[PDB]
Amino acid sequence: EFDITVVIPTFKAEKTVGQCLESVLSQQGVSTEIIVVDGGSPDATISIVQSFSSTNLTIISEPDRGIYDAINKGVSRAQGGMIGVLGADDVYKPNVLSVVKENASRGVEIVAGLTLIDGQLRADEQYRPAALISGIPFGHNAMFASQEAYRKVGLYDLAYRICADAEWVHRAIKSDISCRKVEQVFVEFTNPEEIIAEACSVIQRNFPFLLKEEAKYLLYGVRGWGETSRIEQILRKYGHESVLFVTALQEAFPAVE
Ligand SMILES: CCCCCCCCO[C@@H]1O[C@@H](C)[C@@H](O)[C@@H](O[C@H]2O[C@H](C)[C@H](O)[C@H](O[C@@H]3O[C@H](CO)[C@@H](O)[C@H](O)[C@H]3O)[C@@H]2OC(C)=O)[C@@H]1O
Ligand SMILES: Nc1nc2c(ncn2[C@@H]2O[C@H](COP(=O)(O)O)[C@@H](O)[C@H]2O)c(=O)[nH]1
Repeated sequence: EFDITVVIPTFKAEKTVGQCLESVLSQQGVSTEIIVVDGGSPDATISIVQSFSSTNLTIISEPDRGIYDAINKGVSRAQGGMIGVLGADDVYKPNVLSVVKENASRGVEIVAGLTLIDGQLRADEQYRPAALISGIPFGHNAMFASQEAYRKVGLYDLAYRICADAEWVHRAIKSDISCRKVEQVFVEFTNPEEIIAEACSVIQRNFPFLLKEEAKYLLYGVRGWGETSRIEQILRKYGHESVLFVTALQEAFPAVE
């Protein structure tokens, strides 16, 4: 089979899809499959992709219901041991795929790296229960997940048009999926009210006893956006509900007990 499958959802990505594909095809030391899931682009996207005429490239081009619908189609079609998702405006750095393969050959089901955004490292968090009161702990495009991880966790939830990837990683955490974080840049490259609303909803899916405002308080508090003096009240209010919730808060807020 293939060591790696890269799923690349595209729509009107003619400006950058070529650089994206070049960053994948240059990866040495792995057998790689590429699945481009195009949403019906009217521009030169499909032409550019097909200029990469190869058998390890599959092109799907049909209307879909958004980015995560396309991602789900690509993940379902992947035949690589480890599956990555790369956007058409993103690029993998040199040697990332061999690093992924190296770390996966030891049994780990998820390998994630760092993300460079506008010349800055994404402010990642640990893959652990504390992530469940926050967003996605690493950049989604820096994440590689095995076939077994996807089989166990499932596909992305189309109800979350923005933060389905966070919701997926939280399900991974709750399913005890093993993760290895690599301290190397793997990848370089919407209303804010909407992003926050989805992020709070995802957290409520972990802890459904939470009111929306309590999920927002925890998210802002872990992210360093808001105060944390109420954390002990939330813990006393809900600590009886779930040890996983207690673990998340005491990992995220070590000063509290
Ligand atoms: C109301 C005042 C409190 C402070 C507000 C936030 C400060 C500025 O933050 C920026 O705007 C908000 C809306 C977010 O867009 C921030 O992005 C981070 O927080 C998000 C919740 C999200 O976790 C995001 O990571 C990306 O998430 C998407 C969807 O899950 C994912 O596809 C990408 O791969 C992730 O990079 C950001 O998280 C971090 C640690 O950067 C934004 O910074
Ligand atoms: N297949 C598909 N891809 C999309 C859709 N919307 C955005 N994309 C692609 O998903 C990635 C995210 O880019 P964004 O538009 O979120 O900045 C890019 O590769 C973009 O071309 C869509 O509706 N369908």
